[PDB]
Amino acid sequence: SRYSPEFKDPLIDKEYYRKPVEELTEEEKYVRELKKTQLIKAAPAGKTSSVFEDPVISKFTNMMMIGGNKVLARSLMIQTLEAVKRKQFEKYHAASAEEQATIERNPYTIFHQALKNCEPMIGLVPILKGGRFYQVPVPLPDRRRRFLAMKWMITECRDKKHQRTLMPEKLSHKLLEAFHNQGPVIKRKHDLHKMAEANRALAHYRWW
Amino acid sequence: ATPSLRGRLARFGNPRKPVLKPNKPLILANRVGERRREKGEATCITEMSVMMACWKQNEFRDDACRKEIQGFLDCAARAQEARKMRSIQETLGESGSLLPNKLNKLLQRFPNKPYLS
Amino acid sequence: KNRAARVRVSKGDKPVTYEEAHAPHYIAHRKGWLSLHTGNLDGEDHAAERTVEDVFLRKFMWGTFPGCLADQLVLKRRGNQLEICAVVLRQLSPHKYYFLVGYSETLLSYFYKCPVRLHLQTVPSKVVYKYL
Amino acid sequence: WLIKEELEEMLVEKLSDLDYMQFIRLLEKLLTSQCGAAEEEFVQRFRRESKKQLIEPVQYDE
RNA sequence: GAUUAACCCAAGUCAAUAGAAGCCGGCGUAAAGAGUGUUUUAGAUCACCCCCUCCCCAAUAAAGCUAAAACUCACCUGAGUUGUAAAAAACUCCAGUUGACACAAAAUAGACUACGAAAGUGGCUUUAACAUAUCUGAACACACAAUAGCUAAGACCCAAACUGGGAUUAGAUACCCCACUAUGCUUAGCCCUAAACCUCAACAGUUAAAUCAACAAAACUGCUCGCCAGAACACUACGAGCCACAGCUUAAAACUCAAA
RNA sequence: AUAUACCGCCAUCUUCAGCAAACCCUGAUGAAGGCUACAAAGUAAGCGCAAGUACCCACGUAAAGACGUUAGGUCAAGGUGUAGCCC
Ligand SMILES: CN[C@@H]1[C@H](O[C@H]2[C@H](O[C@H]3[C@H](O)[C@@H](O)[C@H](NC(=N)N)[C@@H](O)[C@@H]3NC(=N)N)O[C@@H](C)[C@]2(O)C=O)O[C@@H](CO)[C@H](O)[C@H]1O
Ligand SMILES: [K+]
Ligand SMILES: [K+]
Ligand SMILES: [K+]
Ligand SMILES: [K+]
Ligand SMILES: [Mg+2]
Ligand SMILES: [Mg+2]
Ligand SMILES: [Mg+2]
Ligand SMILES: [Mg+2]
Ligand SMILES: [Mg+2]
Ligand SMILES: [Mg+2]
Ligand SMILES: [Mg+2]
Ligand SMILES: [Mg+2]
Ligand SMILES: [Mg+2]
Ligand SMILES: [Mg+2]
Ligand SMILES: [Mg+2]
Ligand SMILES: [Mg+2]
Ligand SMILES: [Mg+2]
Ligand SMILES: [Mg+2]
Ligand SMILES: [Mg+2]
Ligand SMILES: [Mg+2]
Ligand SMILES: [Mg+2]
Ligand SMILES: [Mg+2]
Ligand SMILES: [Mg+2]
Ligand SMILES: [Mg+2]
Ligand SMILES: [Mg+2]
Ligand SMILES: [Mg+2]
Ligand SMILES: [Mg+2]
Ligand SMILES: [Mg+2]
Repeated sequence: SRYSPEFKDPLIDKEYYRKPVEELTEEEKYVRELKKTQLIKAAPAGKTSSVFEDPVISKFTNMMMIGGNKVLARSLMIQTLEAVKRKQFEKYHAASAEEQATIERNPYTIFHQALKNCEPMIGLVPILKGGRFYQVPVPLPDRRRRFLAMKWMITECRDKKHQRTLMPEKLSHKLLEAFHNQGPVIKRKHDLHKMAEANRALAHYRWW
Repeated sequence: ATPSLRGRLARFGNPRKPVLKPNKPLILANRVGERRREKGEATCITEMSVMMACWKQNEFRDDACRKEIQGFLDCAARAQEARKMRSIQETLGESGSLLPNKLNKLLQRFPNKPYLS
Repeated sequence: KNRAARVRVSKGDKPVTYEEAHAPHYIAHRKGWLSLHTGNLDGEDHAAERTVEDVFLRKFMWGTFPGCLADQLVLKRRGNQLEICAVVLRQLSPHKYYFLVGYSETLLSYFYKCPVRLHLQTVPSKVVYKYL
Repeated sequence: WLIKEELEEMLVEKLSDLDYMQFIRLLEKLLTSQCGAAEEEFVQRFRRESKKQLIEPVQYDE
């Protein structure tokens, strides 16, 4: 790294600084003065202070990119968001008067919730006991399950079963199926849940 | 009351048969052993058994077993903090017995002398 | 391991010179150059002909002043001129030094068609930088 | 606090790392106590840029 | 090997052979304290003076007894039990509860350190009972001696060489699983061995001096008995003796090496 | 021909820190060994490391990286010891 340890990561939150001094707690107040002395890294290009910035939709874009082609990864994401948006408007005009109150049209709310329905609760971790490795069920951390949800969605879409379907139409179709707790990505979570509940006899090998 | 050592080891004055056959001389050392890593206690197992029993009944649906999952989730969070707190605090915090590294600095100030000078 | 232009460590009875005590990675940081011409500058030519003259001049002086050279030669070029600067021991008589100066200057001026001048700097004994 | 390499110049004596730490432990102990004015001078001997952006001068055009 | 020079002896030289110089040292691990105890002929000076752990804790022999577990049988219930790193085979009058029930073996105590010559001895009771008023004293006399094993007659819970089956493996005459026998137990005879090793003889005494190769369990003195003198051949061969007949005890040499 | 005579230039452990002269002490003056910071026999030039330097800084990357190890590589870079060929 070209940055020294002294350099600290920057805080892009715009409503944090605005906080009145009267609200500042004694601990928080101290921090603010301390940062003045510290050196701050230059903010990276990826994250701004806009009101539309979504860390989950930016991380999902980075996990699809190939060879640094971010203009194409971002393009696919926005097309997918627009495809989810246009498909729900088509399901909203053709619905009954009382069915329109339960139809979500915001593509973000669908993206975040669909990924939350794929997050597994427990996983299989190899533990060394008696000179052997056992795939014991272990509670996946918050980050791990958030990462797996994204990886599985991108693997399923990349999988070459759909002969000639564009990613935006594939990713949009999988996101709407997981929103209703359907599809393979959800099924893939159950298959990991069926192997952690069959091998529960080895749930004492772990210590932490 | 430390057990006796009269007429225990094979010697010249002792007429009777030996009682003890030590492979290492019975002479105090100037250091103690390092505390051995234990095994640990698995946590959130009861929350993990009632959450996987609900999936079988409900065919692994996360909409009917929501309450059970939180027990297993909230527990993991609390258990994770305890592990971090325990490791750091025990070494830094002074409770009960001392640690070998600090206890061997005390035994090396008062070394055992099995020789004459 | 790297060996080039390095004097390996010894008990301490081996005397080395400043130039002999520094390895190649100090040639422009703690050392200069023994030859200074323009051949190797960007856009200059005749770098291979100034080099052959240096290899021969260092051998001509080593065999023409045997046992008298304390340190390496410092060859300098200014236009047509070529300046040889040397550090020599005081063991040899001055009469013989003047003979070798007029013989080497003249011989090398007719061989390389250029004015050659030689500047001796006698020293009592080989200057020692440190003992490796 | 005076660094090890700078403390061997005041004393002209080679010092180990451990000896330097021992000396620093006594100076810190000295500071915690209610040291007199003279002591502050003694400790000071062994002790050795505002992070503000430089504003550009506002100019005026024709 | 030849040649040159040199060294030693010298009318001799010096290859083979033989002989001449061999005991006051040792025995925890180098070769040596030979499983134990007693005595004899005798030797010693530790025997008179002169003095200090009788008795009791797991000695021995005999007879009797039984708490825990097990086997077996019976009832009731169940449909499996065994086995494990994981399997197979095996068993299915099997398994679990309850109850009745040993010629086997003796948790804790025992962090004790005792008895006995040693071997060895650790459940209860009772009887008999544990040499010697100097020491030493035997491969063979006299008497003992773990385990294993033989012969004969009984017993049988469990374990278990052999054997059979199952598996592993390149193979597996093994390690792992199962089953079962000789055997371990009792009575009566025999056999007579051990890393029978606390590898450190018995008695008496000392803690000073040079402490003392090393390691181990500090180093010595007196006295006596026993044993041992390079390695291997050799816990062999022959001979003798023995209830021992594929045995035990005692126990060489030749060939061979220059080390062990 | 010989890299198993070598110089020379390297590899490697080294994405190390150790190498070592000269002394001293211990062990009864044996081969050997040599630390404890509330300090108990070690001190140490030199070498390397480090620091400096280069590149866009203090960062990072280069470079440097010993003494030894593997009779490591190369007699076909060149030179060279030894033995050999010379119609
Ligand atoms: C000091 N000499 C040591 C000794 O060498 C000995 C060694 O002697 C060997 C005999 O010839 C052989 O018949 C003898 N073979 C037998 N079957 N007895 C070897 O055992 C014997 N080696 C030995 N005892 N270590 O070989 C011989 C040729 C030797 O060099 C004679 O001096 O033994 C050698 C190892 O055997 C060592 O390497 C040598 O250093
Ligand atoms: K023994
Ligand atoms: K080489
Ligand atoms: K060559
Ligand atoms: K050659
Ligand atoms: Mg032992
Ligand atoms: Mg012996
Ligand atoms: Mg004996
Ligand atoms: Mg015997
Ligand atoms: Mg009992
Ligand atoms: Mg007697
Ligand atoms: Mg006899
Ligand atoms: Mg015998
Ligand atoms: Mg017997
Ligand atoms: Mg029998
Ligand atoms: Mg049986
Ligand atoms: Mg078989
Ligand atoms: Mg039987
Ligand atoms: Mg015994
Ligand atoms: Mg005797
Ligand atoms: Mg012999
Ligand atoms: Mg025998
Ligand atoms: Mg025999
Ligand atoms: Mg016979
Ligand atoms: Mg080589
Ligand atoms: Mg080679
Ligand atoms: Mg750098
Ligand atoms: Mg490099
Ligand atoms: Mg460097």
